Amino acid sequence: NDDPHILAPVFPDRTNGQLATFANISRDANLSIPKDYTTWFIDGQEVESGTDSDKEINRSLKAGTYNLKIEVETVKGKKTSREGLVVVNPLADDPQSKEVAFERIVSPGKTARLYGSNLQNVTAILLGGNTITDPTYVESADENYLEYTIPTGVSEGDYRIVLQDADGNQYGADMVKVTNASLVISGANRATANVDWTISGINLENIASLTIGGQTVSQFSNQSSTEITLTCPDLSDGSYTMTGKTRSGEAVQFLNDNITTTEQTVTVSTEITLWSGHHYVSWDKPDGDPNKTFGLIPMDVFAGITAGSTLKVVYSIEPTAEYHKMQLATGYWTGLASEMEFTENGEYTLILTQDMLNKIQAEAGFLCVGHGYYVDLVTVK
Repeated sequence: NDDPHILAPVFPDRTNGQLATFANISRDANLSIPKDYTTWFIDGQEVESGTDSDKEINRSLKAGTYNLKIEVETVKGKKTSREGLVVVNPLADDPQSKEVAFERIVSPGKTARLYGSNLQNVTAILLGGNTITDPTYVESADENYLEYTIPTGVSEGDYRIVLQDADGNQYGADMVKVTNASLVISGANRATANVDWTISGINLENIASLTIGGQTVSQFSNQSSTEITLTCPDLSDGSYTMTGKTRSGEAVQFLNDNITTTEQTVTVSTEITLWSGHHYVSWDKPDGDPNKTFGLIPMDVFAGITAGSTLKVVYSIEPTAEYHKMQLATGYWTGLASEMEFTENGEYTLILTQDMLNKIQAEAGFLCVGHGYYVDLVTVK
C-alpha cells in the first residue's frame, strides 16, 4: 500500500526530441513484453492483453511503425506510464510499402501512389472503413508505383492503410495523411525575383492568390493539384513572408520539416548574368585555341562574388560529339566539383565557398573545361 514507477523489465528512453526505440520484430511475430493492487494502447486506442495478466502482452499486428502506451493504474491512483514505439518489419516476399517523400499526403476524390515492393499482388487497398476496388500498378522509367483513388467520403485525418491480395491475406502498409486543404509541400523556401517560381503541394488547383513581401500574384503559368508556377515578384534580395488564400477564402497551408503553418519564409535572390553566348569546349583543341576551354569571365568578376552565391552554367551538347563531359575549374585547372559525363542539355549549379573563391584568385580565375559541349550562360545568385 504505497506508490510505484519501474516494474520489471528495463525500458530504454528517448535520445532526442523524438520517442523511444522499443520493440522491432517481424510481420508474423508477436509483441511479447506495486504488488497485486495494480492497460495497453496502440496509436491511442485501448486494446486487450493477449494473455490473462495486465503485464504479459501478446500482440500480432500488421507491419509498420506504431505508438505503444503502457499506462498502468493502481487501486489508489498512482500515475506511472510508459510511451514508446513498436516497429513491425514485413516479409521480403510480402507486398511492402513505406513513404519515400510526401506521396502519402493524399486528397479525397483523387489518385495517390505507393512505393515499395511486390505491390503487383495488391488486388485492393483498405483505408479506414473503405475498400479501394481499382489499384493500378504503373510502369516507370524511374521507381515503379501502385496508384489508388482516395474516396470522396473520406474526411480529413491520419489513417493506417491495408494491402489486401487475391486470397485476402491483408499486409502492412504504413501511415497516410488525408487533406482537402491547399497545402504547399516544397520549393517555397528559396525563390528568384522575376523568374518563374514553381511550387509543389496537394490542393494547389484551388489557390486563388499568393502574397510574397506584400506583393500579390493571382495569375499562374501552370496550375494543378500537385504544382503551380508563378512569377516571383520584383523584391529586393532578402527573407520575405508568403501567405496565400483559396478560391473559397481559407489560408493556404505550408508544410516545412513536418510542421504545417499558414506563413512561409521565402528567400528571394536576384540572378546576375555573368556571360551569354554559345562557346564550344574541347580539351582536344591545341593550347592557345579559344575553344580548348571556357574562360570568358574575367577574374575581377569572380572576386566580386560573395561566399554562398550560386553559380549556374547553362550547357548544351554538340550532337556530333562522340562524348559529353565537363567540369568547373580554376585557371590552373583545379576542379571546384567533380567531372560530369552527360548526354543531354542542362544547367550546372554550384554554391561558391570562400575557399573556392580564394582558389579562383590564387589560381588564374575560373574555367569550364571538358569536351563536346557549349557554354551558353553563366549566372550568379
